[PDB]
Amino acid sequence: DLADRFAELERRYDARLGVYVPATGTTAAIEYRADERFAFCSTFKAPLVAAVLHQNPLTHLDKLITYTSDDIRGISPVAQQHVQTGMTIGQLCDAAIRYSDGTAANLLLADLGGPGGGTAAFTGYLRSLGDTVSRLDAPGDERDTTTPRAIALVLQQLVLGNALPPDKRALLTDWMARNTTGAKRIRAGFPADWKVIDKTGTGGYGRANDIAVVWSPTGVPYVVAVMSDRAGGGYDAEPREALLAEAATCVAGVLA
Repeated sequence: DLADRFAELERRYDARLGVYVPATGTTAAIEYRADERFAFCSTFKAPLVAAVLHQNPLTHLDKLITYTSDDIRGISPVAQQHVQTGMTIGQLCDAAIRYSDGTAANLLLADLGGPGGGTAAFTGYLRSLGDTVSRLDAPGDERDTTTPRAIALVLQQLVLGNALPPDKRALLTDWMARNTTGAKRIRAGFPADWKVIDKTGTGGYGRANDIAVVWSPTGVPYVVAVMSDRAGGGYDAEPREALLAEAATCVAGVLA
């Protein structure tokens, strides 16, 4: 009957929706198109930060990166302000997550190094976490795609599991906790007394994603990955944040 609710959302919003909530001691898994591929959009920036954290000592965060106008990618709300001054790796991580800053992500990819401007490094990092599905590359094409299951299991490991040592884990978690882009997505579907940390993605073809870790009022954590597109409507199909909020509401109803 929950499957029917998500299918109803697909009909109303004229969209493809993907959900995955890993099973825990207290709840069953929630899965809907959990093994179909969706575009990462900017959701890749959360594991990107994890990769950079994982492969470097903590002192690396203090490395100043200088860059030019030619390195600017997308809106870059933070990096647009620091062409003259540069930004530390830690500032870039912050901006990449909290503002989905595209220049920051570009530079963190470069910091990983390797072929494809760091995309091979990124993908290889995911492989190390047991994700054999996702890929980041240099509408239906498989480039730059993940699955709701794949990304949710990655996020679980990063935030709640032991993929990262405690100090690095806490940095990633805090940046996600202070995200500025996610108020109308998973956050909007969960009651106020639930804690939410998250990272968004948005694109053409009506693409809208949100990956989150939520905590019940009792302090019990769950991982929620919601992904959507409207590729049938072409490049100019509007992304629907409300779809993600309503999917999130269904999830919150199960977890309550």
